[PDB]
Amino acid sequence: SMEQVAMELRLTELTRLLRSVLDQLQDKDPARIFAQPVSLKEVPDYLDHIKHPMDFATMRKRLEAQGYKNLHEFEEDFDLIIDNCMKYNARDTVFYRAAVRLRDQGGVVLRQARREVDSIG
Ligand SMILES: CS(=O)(=O)NC[C@@H]1CC(=O)N(C2CCCC2)C1
Repeated sequence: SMEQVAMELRLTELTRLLRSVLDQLQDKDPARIFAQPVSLKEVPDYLDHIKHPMDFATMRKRLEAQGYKNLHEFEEDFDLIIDNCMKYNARDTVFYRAAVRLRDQGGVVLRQARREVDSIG
């Protein structure tokens, strides 16, 4: 139908916007701590602690499959990256501190993204 196609155009546009957001958020992780899944080979107990792992590469895979229907779904995954890290790692670690910095700097990006998704529709 024409309606289906119009919807898919919207989804494609959202994906375009979220691709820009994702690039901006990942730039706030210059250490690349969150670039890839936590290695279950190197951290074999990880899933005993963290029930829903997340990382930027996994987000990008879902993104390019147009798997984020709205900004809320995308933000949920971003929050998983940060929250998983701040639970597994103690406050005095480079990992926890990188997550705090990513959270703080990312808030600015996400605040304007929400306005853009709302504005453009
Ligand atoms: C690229 S990397 O920095 O080598 N690994 C990233 C993960 C993110 C995370 O929370 N990690 C903890 C460190 C203790 C075991 C799991 C390391």
